[PDB]
Amino acid sequence: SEEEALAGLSALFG
Amino acid sequence: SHLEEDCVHRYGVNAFVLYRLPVVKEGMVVGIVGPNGTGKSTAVKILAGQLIPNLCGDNDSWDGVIRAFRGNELQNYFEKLKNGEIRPVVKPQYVDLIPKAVKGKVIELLKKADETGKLEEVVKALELENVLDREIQHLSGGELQRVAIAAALLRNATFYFFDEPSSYLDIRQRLNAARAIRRLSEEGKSVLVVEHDLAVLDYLSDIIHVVYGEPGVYGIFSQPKGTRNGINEFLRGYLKDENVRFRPYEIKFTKTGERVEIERETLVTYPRLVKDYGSFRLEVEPGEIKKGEVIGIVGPNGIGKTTFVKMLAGVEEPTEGKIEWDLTVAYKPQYIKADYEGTVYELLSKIDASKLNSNFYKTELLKPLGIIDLYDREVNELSGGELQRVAIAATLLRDADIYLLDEPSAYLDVEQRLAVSRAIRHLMEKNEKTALVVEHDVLMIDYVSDRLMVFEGEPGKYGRALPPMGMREGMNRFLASIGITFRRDPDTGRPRANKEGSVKDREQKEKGEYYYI
Ligand SMILES: Nc1ncnc2c1ncn2[C@@H]1O[C@H](COP(=O)(O)OP(=O)(O)O)[C@@H](O)[C@H]1O
Ligand SMILES: Nc1ncnc2c1ncn2[C@@H]1O[C@H](COP(=O)(O)OP(=O)(O)O)[C@@H](O)[C@H]1O
Ligand SMILES: [Mg+2]
Ligand SMILES: [Mg+2]
Repeated sequence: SEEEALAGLSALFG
Repeated sequence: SHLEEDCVHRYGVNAFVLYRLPVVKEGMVVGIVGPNGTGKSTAVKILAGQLIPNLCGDNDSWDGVIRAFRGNELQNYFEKLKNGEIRPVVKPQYVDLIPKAVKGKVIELLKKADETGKLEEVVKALELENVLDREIQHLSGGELQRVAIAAALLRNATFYFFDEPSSYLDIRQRLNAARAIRRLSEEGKSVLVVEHDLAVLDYLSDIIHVVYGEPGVYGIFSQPKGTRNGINEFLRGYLKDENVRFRPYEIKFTKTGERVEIERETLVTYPRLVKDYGSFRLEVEPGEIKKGEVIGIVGPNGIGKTTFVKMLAGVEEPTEGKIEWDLTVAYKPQYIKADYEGTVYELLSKIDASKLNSNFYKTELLKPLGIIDLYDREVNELSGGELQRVAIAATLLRDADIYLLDEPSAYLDVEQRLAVSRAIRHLMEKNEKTALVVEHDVLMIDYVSDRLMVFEGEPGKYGRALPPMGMREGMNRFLASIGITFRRDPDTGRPRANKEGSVKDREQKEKGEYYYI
């Protein structure tokens, strides 16, 4: 859930 | 050890401290192995530029890091990171969270990530053809993992970091992914990889760091080691140059004089079985299970491995064929949801309190799996990895003729996997009982198994269970379908993967001998 994740994952994909 | 200059990061609301970092090198794969809670992902976040390390003080800039690494080959690495000359691509650990961070179809996301024009080649290698039109909300854990690896492989960069890519992948998918990841190093790129599957780590890596310490308290990166020495030192539990004995005993694999050939008596036979689920069909060839043996079960997922185990467990009825048995079965299911208001101690003591107080069970099962430290934990509050270990313990504490363990390595770290392998084997030897173990971790299969049962077919469409056969014949057949070979390591007795294109790999592929004992 941590907002660290949404940053890490979107960088890989977006 | 524990030097102040080597202190890389301290979490404030935790006090966990990380010492040292791994090397990264263009044209090389650097592998990282160690128990969870020791800073593996922390190191990846730092090298990726996602976390500015505080140097166990109050540093908050890359300038402070660059100065701290004076005279270290990482000094220039961090300068480049600071200036944006490098920007590592990170396949993170937490692939479960992908649906919360990203929306839409899979094909849309891989299109964006395509900076190399190899979309078709990557989709092929990771077998994502049937997933392209799916929306991310409807992907399995394993599909989320492969889409993440795919997106990382498609980016153009110099440094690629993969944190635990084998998670959720079947035996085929993890080995295929390892091959595809390693190909980055042949293109001159740098690869960092954290792995708990030792066969995959071995196959992946040119260089190895062992991470050691106390989970949740501190972790230390070893000096860089060659792949063979590193893994062998990990298994021995002693790092020679560092002079650190991090485990009070060695984890040994079978050397060729250890296990006596025994013509075992038949425990039970089973006839041809069929199980249909709508358009899916599993066909099981007639087979035999011997008294006191362990049969490892391997194959791609979606093929009927669990379905077969369930029929053996008596929780699923065959569509065609008849299981006629008067045996007691203990069953560790692949997926478990805790529904138990009580502690781990209460649960296990009510199965067999006498075994909890037995020195053999403490030594071979309870201590190695970390069960004693979980005793006063509520079962409903256990994590995936904790619940897995407790369920394995609970299963092995039962008195049964046959023990069925479906994918015990799931959610386990490398150290916990080795412990689980030893426990299964030692308890079955001790009590002269029979087990079947479905596993995707090759070193676990190699340690626990006397014979092997191979499943083949098309995921979701059809599966066929071959009769149990010898380890060599079984692994040859399976590995032929992947195109990877293993040799034996004389020092530790462990299976040792040959890297693609190596001389031993060629020799073995010509002879058709994919696996030695
Ligand atoms: N963001 C954070 N804040 C506080 N503590 C953390 C944070 N991330 C990790 N930790 C702690 O640091 C330790 C090591 O974490 P991690 O690097 O993820 O270990 P590994 O990847 O080897 O399992 C863990 O025990 C964890 O509790
Ligand atoms: N109760 C069920 N109803 C319908 N389909 C099922 C059921 N159980 C399993 N399947 C399907 O049967 C196939 C075999 O699944 P499983 O035996 O769990 O494979 P494995 O354990 O080898 O991954 C899969 O395609 C799965 O979706
Ligand atoms: Mg981690
Ligand atoms: Mg299964």
